[PDB]
Amino acid sequence: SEQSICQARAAVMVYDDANKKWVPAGGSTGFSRVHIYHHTGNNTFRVVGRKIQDHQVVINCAIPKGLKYNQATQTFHQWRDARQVYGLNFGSKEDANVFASAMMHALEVL
Ligand SMILES: CC[C@@H]1C=C[C@H]2CCN(C(=O)[C@@H]3CC[C@H]4C=C[C@]5(CCCN5C(=O)[C@H](Cc5ccccc5Cl)NC(C)=O)C(=O)N43)[C@@H]2C(=O)N1CC(=O)OC
Repeated sequence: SEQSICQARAAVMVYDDANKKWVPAGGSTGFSRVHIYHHTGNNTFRVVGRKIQDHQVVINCAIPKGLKYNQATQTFHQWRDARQVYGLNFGSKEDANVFASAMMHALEVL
């Protein structure tokens, strides 16, 4: 049972450490609709994004308590897990604000 707490437009990127380059998540350049989903049973939150064109899930990652969410610019935000670096290149500042708000809220209530 998952409730969407936000939707934002972004091109989801992951960092290729070996080549020191951002690459499109899922291998597919383009914009996705990126949700934060809240599972109320255990108060968990995940980032789940699907490409606008073909619906591919290109990101599905946990939001752990204590995450450092970096707002590098008004339209490019990023964070890390133990394996990967993620970046969201938002379609607008408004989308970056919506998503950052929801993320920051999740991080306050975890
Ligand atoms: C895809 C378009 C994109 C858009 C905008 C700009 C904004 C700046 N920018 C970057 O990639 C910035 C520039 C410096 C470089 C250096 C390192 C990187 C990459 C790896 C992670 N990182 C960290 O700075 C992390 C952050 C972090 C801090 C705290 C907590 C979590 C995290 Cl993740 N610092 C650690 C220590 O992990 C990084 O983001 N970098 C983006 C960018 O140029 N482009 C264009 C492009 O790539 O065209 C070729």
